[PDB]
Amino acid sequence: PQITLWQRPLVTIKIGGQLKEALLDTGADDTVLEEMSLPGRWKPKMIGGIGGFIKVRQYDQIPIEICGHKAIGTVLVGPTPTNVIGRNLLTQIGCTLNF
Amino acid sequence: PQITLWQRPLVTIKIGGQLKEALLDTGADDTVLEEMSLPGRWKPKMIGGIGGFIKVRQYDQIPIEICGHKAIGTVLVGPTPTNVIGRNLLTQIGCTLNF
Ligand SMILES: C=CCNC(=O)[C@@H](NC(=O)[C@@](O)(CCCN(Cc1ccc(Br)cc1)NC(=O)[C@@H](NC(=O)OC)C(C)(C)C)Cc1ccccc1)C(C)(C)C
Ligand SMILES: [Cl-]
Ligand SMILES: [Cl-]
Ligand SMILES: [Cl-]
Repeated sequence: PQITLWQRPLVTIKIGGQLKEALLDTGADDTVLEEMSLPGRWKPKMIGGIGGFIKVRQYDQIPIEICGHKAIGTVLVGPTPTNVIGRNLLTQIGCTLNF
Repeated sequence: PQITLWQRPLVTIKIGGQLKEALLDTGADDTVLEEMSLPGRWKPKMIGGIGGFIKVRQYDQIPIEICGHKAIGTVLVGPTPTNVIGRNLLTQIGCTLNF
């Protein structure tokens, strides 16, 4: 699809069998989701946003569908203001910016 | 242009007679730049991201050129860790997400 930016680019994602709403965010290196349960072991990561730094849980190799497009990659879980899909997964689904 | 998301999508902007590098950020409602002088009225704003909020000055009706494309809009100025071009200006240069 082609998504214009007059509104927030919110899409439906599916992760762990559940649907959620997430923001397609070309300014984000990483994908960060609000608190949820994921399988397996996690590693620590400190990520920086416009307000400062937060600690998150890093899960690797997680299947996630984004607008119907299948991806499998690193998902960070922590106290983010919104679910954000970053470039690590935007590249998996073949996203570019065009103007 | 078509801009890949393998790397951060950084572009050159011209604003207030200055050249600066900024990140094209579909996740950002607003355009926010590191401290600089701009002419005209402003009012204070709090803006929130990962890690919480920062206080910025909001300037309206500011001319900007982004990757060669002229636009005008609101520019927020304050202690952002990095220069971000948000949707308010991305729309004006006809920037879309595509996959
Ligand atoms: C939600 C209300 C509106 N709120 C914004 O609309 C705000 N938008 C945002 O905060 C975001 O779009 C992110 C802006 C881009 N940011 C640049 C950045 C780069 C380095 C450092 Br150190 C600090 C900042 N990237 C990040 O934070 C990411 N870090 C990063 O990749 O490390 C390299 C991450 C933490 C999301 C992974 C995300 C966002 C979107 C919507 C809401 C909240 C957050 C606003 C426009 C007001 C700044
Ligand atoms: Cl990944
Ligand atoms: Cl504007
Ligand atoms: Cl349009």
